[PDB]
Formats: sequence, C-alpha cells, structure tokens
Amino acid sequence: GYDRHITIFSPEGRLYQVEYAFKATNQTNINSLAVRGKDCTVVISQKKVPDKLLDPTTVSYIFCISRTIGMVVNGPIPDARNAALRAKAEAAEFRYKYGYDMPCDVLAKRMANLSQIYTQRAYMRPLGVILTFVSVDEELGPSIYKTDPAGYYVGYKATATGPKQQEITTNLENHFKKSKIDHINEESWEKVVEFAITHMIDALGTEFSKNDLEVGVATKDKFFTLSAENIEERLVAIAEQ
Amino acid sequence: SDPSSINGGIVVAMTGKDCVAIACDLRLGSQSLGVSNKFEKIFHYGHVFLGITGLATDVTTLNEMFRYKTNLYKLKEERAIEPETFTQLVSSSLYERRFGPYFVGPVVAGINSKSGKPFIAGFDLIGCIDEAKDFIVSGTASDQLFGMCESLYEPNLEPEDLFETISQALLNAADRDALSGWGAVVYIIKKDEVVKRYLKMRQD
Amino acid sequence: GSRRYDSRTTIFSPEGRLYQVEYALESISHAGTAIGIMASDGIVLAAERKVTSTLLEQDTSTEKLYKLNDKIAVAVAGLTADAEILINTARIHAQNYLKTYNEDIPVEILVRRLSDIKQGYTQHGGLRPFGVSFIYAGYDDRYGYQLYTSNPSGNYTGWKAISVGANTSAAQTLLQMDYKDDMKVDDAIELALKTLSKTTDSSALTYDRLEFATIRKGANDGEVYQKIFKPQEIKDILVKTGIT
Amino acid sequence: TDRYSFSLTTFSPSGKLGQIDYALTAVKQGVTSLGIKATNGVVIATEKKSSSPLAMSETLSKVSLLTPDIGAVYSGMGPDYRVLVDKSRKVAHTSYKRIYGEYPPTKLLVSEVAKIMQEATQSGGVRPFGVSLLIAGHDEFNGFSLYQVDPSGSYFPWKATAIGKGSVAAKTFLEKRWNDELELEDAIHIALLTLKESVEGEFNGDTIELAIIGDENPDLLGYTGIPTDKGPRFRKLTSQEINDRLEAL
Amino acid sequence: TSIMAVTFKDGVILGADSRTTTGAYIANRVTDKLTRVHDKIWCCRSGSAADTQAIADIVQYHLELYTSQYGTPSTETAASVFKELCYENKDNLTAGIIVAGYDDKNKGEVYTIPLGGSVHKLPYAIAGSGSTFIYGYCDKNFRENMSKEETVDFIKHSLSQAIKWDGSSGGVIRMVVLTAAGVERLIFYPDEYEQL
Amino acid sequence: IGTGYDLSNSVFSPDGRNFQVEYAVKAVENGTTSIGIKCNDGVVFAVEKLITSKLLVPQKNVKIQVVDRHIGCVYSGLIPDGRHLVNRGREEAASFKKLYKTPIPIPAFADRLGQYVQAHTLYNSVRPFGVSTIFGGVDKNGAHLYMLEPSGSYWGYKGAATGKGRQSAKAELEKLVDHHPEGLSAREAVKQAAKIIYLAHEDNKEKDFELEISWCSLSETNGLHKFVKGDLLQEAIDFAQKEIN
Amino acid sequence: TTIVGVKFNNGVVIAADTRSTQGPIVADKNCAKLHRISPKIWCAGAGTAADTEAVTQLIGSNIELHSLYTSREPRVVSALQMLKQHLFKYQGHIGAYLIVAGVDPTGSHLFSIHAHGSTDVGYYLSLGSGSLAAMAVLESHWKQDLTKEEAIKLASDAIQAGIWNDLGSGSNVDVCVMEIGKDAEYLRNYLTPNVREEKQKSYKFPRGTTAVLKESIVNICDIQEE
Amino acid sequence: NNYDGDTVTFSPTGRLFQVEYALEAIKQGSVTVGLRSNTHAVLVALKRNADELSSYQKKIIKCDEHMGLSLAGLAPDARVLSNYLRQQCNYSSLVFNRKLAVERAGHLLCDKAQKNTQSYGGRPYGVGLLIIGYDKSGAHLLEFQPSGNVTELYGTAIGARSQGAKTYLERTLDTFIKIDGNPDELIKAGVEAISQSLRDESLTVDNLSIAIVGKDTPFTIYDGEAVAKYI
Amino acid sequence: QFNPYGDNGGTILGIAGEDFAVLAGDTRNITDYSINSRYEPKVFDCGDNIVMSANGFAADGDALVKRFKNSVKWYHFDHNDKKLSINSAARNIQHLLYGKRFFPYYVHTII
Repeated sequence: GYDRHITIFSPEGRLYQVEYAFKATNQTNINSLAVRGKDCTVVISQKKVPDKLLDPTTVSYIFCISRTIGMVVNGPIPDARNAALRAKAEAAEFRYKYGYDMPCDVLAKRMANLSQIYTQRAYMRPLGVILTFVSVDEELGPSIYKTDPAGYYVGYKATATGPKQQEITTNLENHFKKSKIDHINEESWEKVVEFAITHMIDALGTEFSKNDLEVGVATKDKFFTLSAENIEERLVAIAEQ
Repeated sequence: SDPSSINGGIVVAMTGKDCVAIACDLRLGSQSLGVSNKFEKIFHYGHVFLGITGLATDVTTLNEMFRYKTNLYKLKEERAIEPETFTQLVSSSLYERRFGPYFVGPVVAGINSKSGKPFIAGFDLIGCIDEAKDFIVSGTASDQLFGMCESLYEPNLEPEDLFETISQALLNAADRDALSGWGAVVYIIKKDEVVKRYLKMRQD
Repeated sequence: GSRRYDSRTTIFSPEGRLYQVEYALESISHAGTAIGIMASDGIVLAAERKVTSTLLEQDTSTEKLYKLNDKIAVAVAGLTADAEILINTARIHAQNYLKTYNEDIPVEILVRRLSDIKQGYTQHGGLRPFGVSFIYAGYDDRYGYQLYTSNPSGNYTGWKAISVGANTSAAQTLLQMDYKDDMKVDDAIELALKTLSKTTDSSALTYDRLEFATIRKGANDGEVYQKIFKPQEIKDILVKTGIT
Repeated sequence: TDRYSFSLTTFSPSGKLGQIDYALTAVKQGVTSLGIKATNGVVIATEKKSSSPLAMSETLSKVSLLTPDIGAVYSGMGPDYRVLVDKSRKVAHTSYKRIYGEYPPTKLLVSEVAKIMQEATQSGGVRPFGVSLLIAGHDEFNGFSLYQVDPSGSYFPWKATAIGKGSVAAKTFLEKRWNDELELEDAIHIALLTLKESVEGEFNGDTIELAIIGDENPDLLGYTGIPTDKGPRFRKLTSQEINDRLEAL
Repeated sequence: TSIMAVTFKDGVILGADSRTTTGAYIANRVTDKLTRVHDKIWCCRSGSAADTQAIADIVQYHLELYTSQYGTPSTETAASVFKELCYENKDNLTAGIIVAGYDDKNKGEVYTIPLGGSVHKLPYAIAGSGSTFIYGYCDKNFRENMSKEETVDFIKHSLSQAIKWDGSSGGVIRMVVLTAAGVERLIFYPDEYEQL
Repeated sequence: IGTGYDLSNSVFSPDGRNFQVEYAVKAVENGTTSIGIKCNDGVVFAVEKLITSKLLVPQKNVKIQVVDRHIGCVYSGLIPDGRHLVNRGREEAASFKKLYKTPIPIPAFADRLGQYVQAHTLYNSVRPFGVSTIFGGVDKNGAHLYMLEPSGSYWGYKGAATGKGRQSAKAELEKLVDHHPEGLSAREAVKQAAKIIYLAHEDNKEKDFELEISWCSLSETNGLHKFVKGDLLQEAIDFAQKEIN
Repeated sequence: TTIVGVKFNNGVVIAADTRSTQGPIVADKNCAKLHRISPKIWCAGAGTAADTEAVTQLIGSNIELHSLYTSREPRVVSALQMLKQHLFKYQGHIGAYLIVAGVDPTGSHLFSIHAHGSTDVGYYLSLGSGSLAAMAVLESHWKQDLTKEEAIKLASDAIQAGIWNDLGSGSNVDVCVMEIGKDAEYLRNYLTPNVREEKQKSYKFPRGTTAVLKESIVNICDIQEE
Repeated sequence: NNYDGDTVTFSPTGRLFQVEYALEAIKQGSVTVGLRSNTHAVLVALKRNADELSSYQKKIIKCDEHMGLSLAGLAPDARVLSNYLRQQCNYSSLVFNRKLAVERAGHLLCDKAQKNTQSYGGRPYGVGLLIIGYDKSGAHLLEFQPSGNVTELYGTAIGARSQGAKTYLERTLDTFIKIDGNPDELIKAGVEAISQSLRDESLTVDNLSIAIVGKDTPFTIYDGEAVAKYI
Repeated sequence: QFNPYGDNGGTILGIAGEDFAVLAGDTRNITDYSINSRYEPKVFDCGDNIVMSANGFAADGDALVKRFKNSVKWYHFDHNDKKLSINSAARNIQHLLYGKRFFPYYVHTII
C-alpha cells in the first residue's frame, strides 16, 4: 500500500526509497575524479558558478573535515552541509576519547552506520549524497573510502562520481589494467594532479579554466585546497605534456 | 562497630590432592548475645560451595542473589556452572555496589569437572580475586586462621588427612576468638560425594 | 504526517472482535503440533517439529521443549522467535518468586502472569501481539500436576488433554475418545505418540521430528524430576509403543 | 522528531507476518555462502564482489571475528551485516564477558543475536534485518557448533547448510558430500568445491574468502607465558593460501 | 612550581620548570608543563594536577572543532574557553593556566587565569606558587618590547631565582618560543644557569 | 507508481526531487521583493514594505530586524515564519558570544541557520520553511552576504533578491556590478538600493509602498547594524523617483 | 607493592612483586599483579586491590571492542586516554595507581596514571609503596641506551630493592618483556628469592583424633529416575 | 485532499489551507471596532448573546492595568492567549521593572502562534485579538491574525462585516488623531463606526461594551450604565 | 563557607483599631553598626485597602512583599474583580510563608 514512501521492505525485498537516493546524487551534475599517488592523494572536482552575482570562493564542494581528511561531496548541497557537520563532529570526538587522529577507515565505517540508521527508522529521511573521503594515512597509506546512501562503503584505487561517470570510470580502468599496479607511481604530488586533469579532459571531452576546477590535495598530516591562481599553473604543465 | 564483626562468623577452606574441604561456624550473634547456634554460612549451587562470612543480613541477601544468577546460567547453557566460571560472577556482584558494598567475604571452593583440579578462590569487601592452591580463610578469626592453618598443613593431603587438619585449624582459632565457635560444620568434598559432618566441640 | 501511516492494531471491529487476535491464532496453525496429556502421576509433553531437513542437526534443536524453571516446562506452538522473548521473561518471573518467598512459584501464578503480558500489547501501545500458544506442564505441592493452555489473547483454561498448533481439531477429538483417568505414565506416553501418528504430516512418525519430555512422580525420592529426553531415547521408546 | 510508536510488522489476514517474509526475500537476492561443520573445525566460505574492479575487496570484510572463538558469515545486505556485527560485539562483551570473565559459548552468543532480530520485528518504527547469518563457533561444551540465524529471529543448528541465490543447488551438492566423519583438510575441499558451482565471475583467491575455525593457535595470541590461554581458534586465511588450495582442487 | 610567559617584539616566550613535588617525594622531575592546545597557542599548567589536565583535554576538543568549522582561534578565544570551564566548576576544579600564543594579526598576547577563573590580559605573567619569590625581580628588570636574546635570558634568570628560593621548583628549565618563524623548543639543563 | 509523494516531506519523489520542499519555493514567491547590495565597505539592505491602506501606521513596522549587533536579517515569504528564523539566530548568536567571547562571524552564522532550515526537511513532524532570508553584515573577515533558500541551501553572493520582483532585481544587479567594475562605497550604494526596489515595484504597481533601507558598513557606522533614516534617506527616494521616470 | 616500569632502546620491561596483602596479613604468597588490557598493552597496578583488578578488566573491555572496530592494533594512547577520563568523574574515589606500559606500531611507551588523572612520562617510572626504594637503584645503574639483556637485570634488582626494604612487597618477582614487532613474553616467576625452609616436623594426625557429633551425606546431584 | 486536514503539509498552490480556514473563524465571530489617537486608545465592542434568556458574551478582556485584548474569533482559544499576555506582562514588571511595551508584546505573541502551525497535532489559534495598551511610546492598536502576523494601525476592525467599519474609519482617519485630551469624542466616533456593521442589532445598555486607556486613565472597562451616556 | 541569612533590623507595631487600623514602623535600615540609609520604608501599600509590612531581614521582606502584590493582581484577574478581604489575604500569606519551610523566610509579617 505504502512502502515507497517509508523505509519498509517491498515484496521484491528491495527499498525503493533507498533506490531514489542514488538518483538524487546526480542533481548537481558535478563530476569528480580521485586518484591515489605514491605519497599523496588527489581529488579534482568541477565547480560551476551559475550567475555573475555569486562568488566562487564560497561555492565549494570540497569540505575539510579533520585536518588530514577532506571530503568531496556529489549531490545536493543541504545534505552535504549536514553530512559534513556530523562527520566533523565525530572526528573531533574520536581525538578526545582515544588520543590520536581519526583513521579514515573508521570514519567511513562510522558514517556508514549513521546512514543506515536513517534507512532503519521510518521518520528520518536518509541523506542523498555520495561522500568521497580522501586521506593519507600514517598506518594504512594513501586511501580513498567512498560512502553512499545505503550505508555501504568500500575502498578504492580510484573512483569517479557524477552522472557522466561511466565515461570516466573506463578511462581510469584502462590505465591500471595496462600497468598492472594499484596506485599511480610518482613521488612529487604536483604531477599526480596533472595526470588527473588530463584524464578528465579526455573523459568529459572538454578543456578547463581555473574557475571550472576546484582541487584539493592531502599530503602527509595536512589537507589543503589550492587557490585558483595556483591551479592555472597546473594547467600550463599540460602544454608541457 | 565494625560492620563485619557484629555477629562474627568464619570460613576456612583448604585444598588437598583430588579434594577440597570448606567449613564454617554456626554462630549468629547480635553483638554480645548469642541468638542462634544453627544458621548456615555455606550454601551450594550445584557442586560449587560458597561460604559467606561478614554481616548477618548480607550473608542471606547474597545467597538469594546468587540463587537467581545460577538458575539463569544453568537454564540457558544446559549444565551446572563450574567453580572457575562462577568466581568471576562473585567478583562482579560485589563490585556493582562498589559504593556502600556488601559487607561480606565469600570463599569459592570446588573441584572442576572439566579438568579434575582442586580450585579455590577468595574475596574481600570490594572483591579482589585471591588465587591460591593452599587455602583461603576469611571472617573475624582470620588473623588466627592464617597462622594456624599454615602451620599444620603439608602441601597436598589425602581425603581424610584433610578432615583432621581443617577440623583442628577451625577449632583452635574458634576457641581463642569470642565471636566464633559455638558449634561448627565441616564438609569434605570429593569428586561426586559430599559429606556434611557436624563437629562435637566447646559450646562455652 | 505520521497519523497516516498508523496501522491501528488496537481497535474493535464492528463485530466486537480484534483482528490481530483472530490472526495470531490463525498463524499458529501453520506452526507444528503440540500435545499435552495430563496423567494422575505425571504429564507427557510431545511435539512434532514444524520443519525437518536432511542436512539439519536434529539433536540440539530446541523450538518446542524449554524449561522456564526447575519444575515447570512448556511445549511451544507459534513462531519460536516470538516465544524466546517471553521465555526469558517467564524464567525471570519464576526465579524472582523463589527469591522473595523462598518457595517455588505455583503453576497458577506463573501462567496468569504470562497471559497478562500478552494481553497488554493488544490492550495498549499499538504493537503487534506475539503469536505464541504454550501448553504448560508443571508441578506444585498445592494441587500436584496442572496442565494449562494459554493463547495469544491472554486467557488460560485447564485441560486434561489438549493440543495447539497444526491439525488442532483432529487431535482434540481423538483425545476425548481414549481418555480414561486410570492411565499412568506408561499409558500416557503411548497415547501421546498414538494421537501424533494420526495427525502426522509426513510418511510415518519418525524420531527426528519429535521432541518429547515428561515430569514424573516415579522419579526418585518422592519428588518430580523433569526429564527432557534425548532423540536416542525417543528412538528407543518409539519401538516400545510398537509404531515402528 | 519521532512521532512513530506503532509497528510496521503486522499480521496478514490468512496468518503469517508479511514483513518477516519480505525481509527473507532480500536475502535470496544476495551472495551464496555456506558453512560445513566437521569433527575438528568449521569452515565457512563466501564470495567477494565489488562495485567495479577499481574497488578493492581486500579492505572490505565479509567474514568478521566476534570473539576469538566465534566468527560470522552472511548472505544478504552488506549494510545490515555491518551494524549487526557491531551490536553483537558490544553485547558479547557487555552481557556476559565482563561478568563471567570469559567469552560467551557459541550457543549463548547465538541466543543473544536472536533477540536483536526480534526487536526489529517488534517495537515501533523499525523494519526487520535483511541478512541471514551463519554464526559458526566453538565452545567447550557443544564442541564445534554451527547455527543459522535468520530475520525471523529463530535459529536452527545445522550439520552443513547454504543461504543465498545458489542455496537450493548448494544444499543438493552438500547432501551428497556431508559425511559423518570429516577432517578439516576434507571440509575445505568440499566448501570451495560447492561454492565453485555457484560462481560465474572470476575464480581466484582474491574473489573467494575462506575462514576456518579449526584448532587453536599459539602464534596469533600475541603473547606466550600463560598456558591457560590458547590463542584464536578463528583464523581467516589470506588470498594467497586459499589460492594454493584452488590449484589443488 | 613556577610558570611564566613574557611578550616581546617577535611574539611570546613561555617558560616552566619541571619539578612537581607531592609532599616531600618528587613524583616527576622532567614534567613537560608546556602543553600544545592548538598549534600556535600553547599553555602553561600549574595547580591541582589532574584537574588542570582534565580541563586541557576538553579545551583541546573545543579548539580542534573550532578550527574545523569556523576558522582558526586566537589567544583571546582559547583563554575564554579555559575560563568558562574553571568558572562554572569553580568549587572543585582548581586551575591556574597561562594561555600564551602568537597571532598572525595581533602578535603575542598573554592571559593569566587564577583559581576563581577571571581572565586578565598582561604583558607578562607569572602564576604558580614558586612565583611569590620572584614577583619583585620580574617587575623591576622587565621591559616591554625586548629583542629575542634578551627575552630568553629574562625568563631563565627569573626561573634560576625561583629554583634557588623554592624547592617545589627545579630540574630543567623548558622554554617554548612562539613566533612567526614558528615553534622552537629550547631546553636549559641545571649547570647552564647554576653557573651564574 | 503508487499515489502521493506530497503528504510527507521525508519521502523523496522518484525524479530525485523532494516535495514538500519543492512546493515551499512558490510560497516565498508570494512575498515582497528585498535586495542586498554587498559593498566593499559592508552591505546595504533594502526592503519593499507594502502599505495596503492608510489605516496602517507608516515607518512603524519592519522587515529588517537585527541579529546580534552587526548582522541585518531581512526576509520575504510568510512573515511570522520568517520572524521565527530571525528569532532562532538571536538565540544561536547569544550562545556563541557567551561561549567563545567574540562577535559571531558571518560565515559561522551562515552554517548555523543553514543546518536548522535543513533540519526541518528531515522529519515529517514539522513543516518545511516557506521563507527565504537575505542576511549579511560586517565582521572582522570582511563584509559578507548570503541568501538562504527554504531548501536549506545557501551560497555566497554579492547581490541577492527574492520575492515577486526577483527577475527584474536579479537583472538590474547584473547591470550594477557591470557599471562599476572596481566597486562602490556604501554611501552611494544607498541610492542604488532605492532605485532597484522602485524598479521592482513595477511588479506591484497595483499597490503603493514605504521603503526601508538599512546598512551595516565598516566605516559609515563603525561595523554596526543600524537603520538609514532622515536626510540621507529622503535623498535616496528622490534619486529613485527620477530613475523610474 | 613494588612495580617498576623501565624503558629501554628496543622496548619496555615492566616487572612486579607476587605479594597481595589484606591489611598487615599476607593474603597470598603468590598471586598475579601484571594483568592484560590487550596482548600488546600490559599493565600492573598498585593502591586498592579490587579497584586494580576491575579497572583493568573494564578499560580492557572497551579497548578490545575498539581494536576490532578499527581493524588495527590497539595503541598505548588509546588505553591511556580512556583510563584517564573514566577515573576523573568519580573525582578520586576509585583507588588505582597503575603503571601502564606497552609497544604499538608507533613505538615503545611507558606511562603512569594517578587515581584522578595525572599522567607522567619518563623512561622509568614506579608506583606502589615500594616506589621510593625501587627508584633509588634505577638512578645509579640506569643510562640511556640499554640492551634487553641489560634491561631485565635492571628490572630484577629494582624489584629486589623493593622486597628487602619494603614490607608491602615480598615473595617472587615477575617480569614481562615487550619488544616492538616481536611477541610479548610473560616470564611469571622469573626470579625467586625467599624460598621457604623445611618445616621442623609433620603435623599430620592419625585417624579419629577429632570428635564428630553426627555425620550425613548430602546430595549435589540432580534427582534421578529409575 | 489530505492537504486540508494536515497542518504539516503544503499545498501545490503554495499555501497552507489550515491557517486560511482558521482565518474564517474570525469571520463567523462577532464584530469589534478599535480606533486610537496619540493620548487615548479605545476598543468599542458589540457583544453577542445566543437567545433571550442567555447573557451577553464579554469581548473585552482585561490584560493589565494599562493593556487589554479583545477577541473576535472563538472564545476557548482566546482563554489560552489571555493568560499568556498576562504572564509576559508580570514577568516584564517583575524582572526588569518595566510595564511591558505593547509593540514588544506583539512579537512574543507571534512566536507562540507560529510554533503550533509548524508542528503536527498543533493548530493555529482560531482567535484573532485586537490589542490596545499605553506605554511610553503612547497608545497603540495591534491586530493579531491567527497567522501570527501582527500589524500596527491608527484604527481597524475584525469580526463579521468588518469591511464596512474599515470604511468608516478610512474616511474619518484624519479626524480622530487630532483629537487629543478629549476621550469623550474618541468613544463617540467608534459608536458611529460599529453602527455600520449592524443589521438591525441596535446598541443598548446590554449590548455595548467600551474600554479605554489613557495617559491619565488606567485600564477601565465601561459596561451597563457607563456606556449609556455614549449611546 | 556561606551564611545565607542576615538581619537588617527595624521594628513594626501594628495596632488594630476599632473602626480604623494603623500600621507603623520605623524606616531605619541598618547592617551591623552601619546605618545604610536614614529613610527607606518598611510599610508598603498593596492596594484594595490592605497595608503590609515585613520587617526582619530585608531580602526576604522585599521578595515576600512582592509575591503578595502579584497574588493581589491575580486575584482581581481570575475571580473577576471581587473584593479581596483582610481575612482572605491572611490565609493566602500563610501558604506563601509555608511554601518554603526548609529554607525559610525570616520576616515577621503584619498586615
């Protein structure tokens, strides 16, 4: 009667409602591509500014969670600020009670549970966002953990998101099938960002400007985003390619 | 005065080879006045024997407390509880009431059915598991018991050497202590057979 | 809204009748037979399992005989999951009564208590009822053996011989026909297997679908010993009554 | 907030609870998993699957350790398995381990996980779990023991069993290969072999996860010098080990 | 026990001993009383030892979150966090913290919080219980706006006097230097000032 | 399939859209027009306040309420509900000011109100907001300006509008950053805040109105939110009358 | 109760006495005093005898949780920060003074924690009633950079200082040596001083010496059925 | 459809229908007319009895010694709000030594009405109050909607056939403000105003209830023989 | 430590007349050997023809007087401008006193 409107199982054993969350993570229309270097991890995203009046600086989709862990969000921006907020609150809470900085492995599990709990109570709406968590662990190496609206997560060599992500996934696939290694090899992080931009220029069929990009890199013990001035510099190095 | 010396009571426990024995007095006083010469301080859940010293009322409260917990153990896992497993439950029940605790001092004595080893253990007020393979003594004539018991005892005894040692140990502290004595019961716990032997002794 | 999505499980129909209660008894007919026969020296409790397989261990499955306390056992008919919740509540409720009065709980008292919890959910809170029906085999000094069935509604009525679960109609009428008051446990065993042979939903009455238990006064020192039989003793007694 | 305090697990008119049946539907969509109980071990096996080949399955756990003697394996929902493994760990320690000083028997832990199933049919605002677990384990009193916990909330002890999408084929193959006496090396030889008639993707040790609860190890205990304690009887096998034994089928 | 902090041209330099007596028996003598509560805002602990550390953990939890959501805290901000925990459990939590730190916009600042919990800004602070012997030394020979070399001697020379006159002050003198150049630890062993 | 997807708001329709929250945008359209010019110096708010009859009292009612001492909050849509969102941040800011002893940043505030308006879209027990607020101010991180949709979404802006005249206002601010490429002081920007409200009263030329203008600027009021009044205001009005003739 | 915890170049070695007291009377000649949070996080405890055993068992519980929830080794800090926090709430009504030691992937550690929530770090700490004595021996023989074979001797002579001169301490001396990325070795009853002489005679007795009033046999068995 | 029996659900036309229906509670209530000046505000209320033996329903409720509210909606709902206004008037006097401002008292009022229109099982209050009062800013007349929207007016009316009173006041608007220091006339201009809402209901000594507030007068309610010199 | 009650002295004398009443009290306000103020009332009008004085310790005096002038107000409000008797004022005052009986008031109150 009703079962596509709350969070109880259908005759087929499926949760239609949970299925709509995966068709609501594509409304932004933003593509992201995230690759693991030797000692660095890189995430590049599109950033669009619809109008004149809007200022791009504030328009973001790369939110800094820990001080080592960033999170790049595809899908609607309300569910992104709430998801950022909780994840951030937890990250602090872990430091407080166990006295070290949070493993990414655990924040991916932690948020997976909370995601799930929203499909497990009827009132609470689950959050329609795919979060990609980028880090450089101090025990677990460079990693990417991606959560999704079911409250599932799995690790990645590399990953892509957005609506046009089929194209992107295949490009990524070829590079590691050909190579037969699970991560990009190169010690300088500047060039892992470079490799990344090319693979996105080919996959999406477009060249870019500095404002169409917003680039975040996690090195060891810190997360930062590159300014737009610095991003132009990354774009010149593709003519040297 | 002391909340654990206002009715007295003692428990002695000894191991032997292939046997244990435990024993208590039968005195319930209210201070100076003797009220009863037939109150037990030993109880038995299954083939485990739990002797409980200290304040009068908490002996009894605590007996019906473990009566409750032993029933649920046996029902779920379909066997009588072992001595070693039980000792952990005696510790936790004391510790739950960490503040304003049960003013007792129990003694666990058994012989494991899964290994055939004599096994004994003790507790204070708050309950710290006191391993031994000698003997554990507890109560208000415990200062006397610790000296007396050690002196006669030879490491390992036969099942009926063990009746002569733990009987004398108990008698001689109990007639040099004012809140102990007054009739006493000594148990010899073998593999499968427990005999309860009351003792002829001084009533004055 | 949240008012929309409410089932309303605690309303009277226009007939005066509780939908969820009628359905609870309905679903207990899918679950296996359970029989109890009250002798004048013990009680025989015998139940036919709701599922059997050729890969299943059939020698530690408990889904029919469960001990609530030392001298009171149940036979189960309904879903076992539902029964497991109430079974740990009963085990507690019994064990409490022993704790405070230092005497083991009367059979009357323990059975009215289970019915009251069940009644409660159909009475208030908007929660489904538990679809379980128990036959209690139990002893006390007060009237000796008592046999009792309670239902998911929460009412208990005494019985001399009773059946709940699968083929209810078939078993109860047959039981009236063979009933005498001169039976003793030997006879009571034999009739309980014989009624199950008639209700059997399989090829023959086989050991591997039986749980079987008794509470006997022939047990030593003038006291009830509850004996839950192993399947190797069920297999022995199945030759004794001559079915196989 | 909350404003739901009424069940959404309800009886149908011809009897049978509708919701516990639907939940059991979601299980037979999922992966194929098996457990074979031998005389000296229990072996469990499951098949690992990923979004994409760029997803690793070496950082995902479809076999978990609950206590050092009792492991788990599932067929059903990944998300439901995740929460139900954690709540079991938490209740294993808090409702017995503190109090009784040792880890729970296999039966006793099974019994506890069955009430969690029950409270997601009962109590307002919740729907049932959508996993059937095998919980294999070892305790000192039941020997080695195999149980199958289901969304219904009931458990059944087995001799060997299957759950998942290949369940019907699996159990017909398992009927003919269970023997009264099974050695631990023979048990592994049946369990890989059954799972192989239920695979149609890649067959490698990186896609087949196998874990034994064989006999004990004083090398994964982390210490020596207490002879009371004998280490984990649970021992998950890495991809390489499983792979040698695939070439030896 | 003696704790201090002094403002100077390039920022603020913090200073501590390392003896923690309880009774007549010195529990620890290499105590590191200088705690990082952010990454450019360090504090100094004195008083009831468990009750200062407990508070500091909570302040750390507050500032780690403050950074992650709202942006980097200031000396002012951190001190405020500190105050309001001492102030609202002021009967049982007994804490004297000197919160010192280098802002990139206001330079070094010092706050002193005594046991009631009231903030007070100061151009150098002293709190403790070994700092009642060096009160008159610290005021006469101190100058506001000293160059770097001078500052490091000013805090050494005071603690040398504190060591001398107070027996609950001793061991190593630890200094942490907070500047725009960064975060630099110096350590001075006893012969190096007992020489003077 | 099925019937509904508009009875509750912790449903999601299949497209990937919401409801109720999608419908709540139409509710904000029924409101009046309200603008914000983010100046270099600060921000200048202005709001069209309708005068229905002469029965009402002029310059005695407001849609510009202060939050903290340095943040204008000015709103359109359903006015009691918009006042509840203003009420909420007065509470929020006072707690922050207690806790951390500094005037609450605009970027902090932007996060805080955002989470709350998001929060009502996650239960079916409460109604989604059917107002949009345009808020900003001057704190020590520079001048900032924000618009917060009832969707729970907010962005940076340097010019905002909402309500009926959001088409003409959005377009006329496009013109305003394209007149001035190096920007303009807040003193001049009072006069444009008047002009584009009068141009967004041609969508409401069945009515007559009184204009409220307010400013928070670093150096015209020392970073403090006040009302523009008196002689400076009457000059903004005269400029705007000439501009529409 | 003398408990040393001595850090060394490749690890940490923590050793304790085997005496458990209850008042002036020696409860147990031999009892364990080193307990196991985690297989790589050992601890010994001094202060109140029950509250040593339970608080170790309890933060023991939550770390074992936590190590398995993270799929990684449980760190020394993880333990330390929970202990600390837990003890402060009761405001020093739970009497425990633990030497906490251990190795982890991020090196060798050694901590001490007071009953409220002070925590200190040296390369050698001691708590107990023996603390004073223990500590004296260490400061003379100890240097930076000690080998294993060196370390263990320093730990043993340190507890023996404890035994001679402290009366809360006695009997055997237990050791547990931990090195980084090697198994943690428990050498219970490493060094035995004070070995009990032969008693002057036997105090065994012929049969029948004591007097029985009555006898019975009482049943521990379940009711049977013939 | 079900948008109309749920106070938590919109409405594809961008409304809520419940507040609207609640606004119709005011139309079926009785008529009242308020008019104010700079020194005196006045409420002139038409009470309305049920039948011949029934009493007449009081429609001016004393809120304080300088504040009064009058209902025009439904009476039971008005009894929840009347207390609330009294409660915040005594709290303002008690704590801050302040005779609670009229304008600020409106703003409290808003948020009590809003929080039940946001919440399910709740309802908007069906009553709509006209609230007079005399503070240091002078006299004021507030019109409180069931919406929770408050507005400040020289004179207005709500009830049944309210539009005709608004007209009498829209004309005579510039007469009564410049009346100051003469409460006698201010009372007289509202009698004529509520007479345009009649339909042969007349005004007697049992129908008319006036209450005034001054700079030299507290709160007073006239009724009986005290409104019989102002028919 | 803390001590929670003082005394601020002064004296009252209530004389019930035969057709009149008089309630007098000195207005001297002191603390210890200090004179706080020459003049500061200890007789307050409550209106509705009842005078009240609570003399003793000032801080209670101000609050219990205050809580009486609201019980006057609320009486007029909900019993609809009925007259409040001296006799009904008394009974009412007794509950105000008694409401705190474990941290009690400190004033002798005469009406």
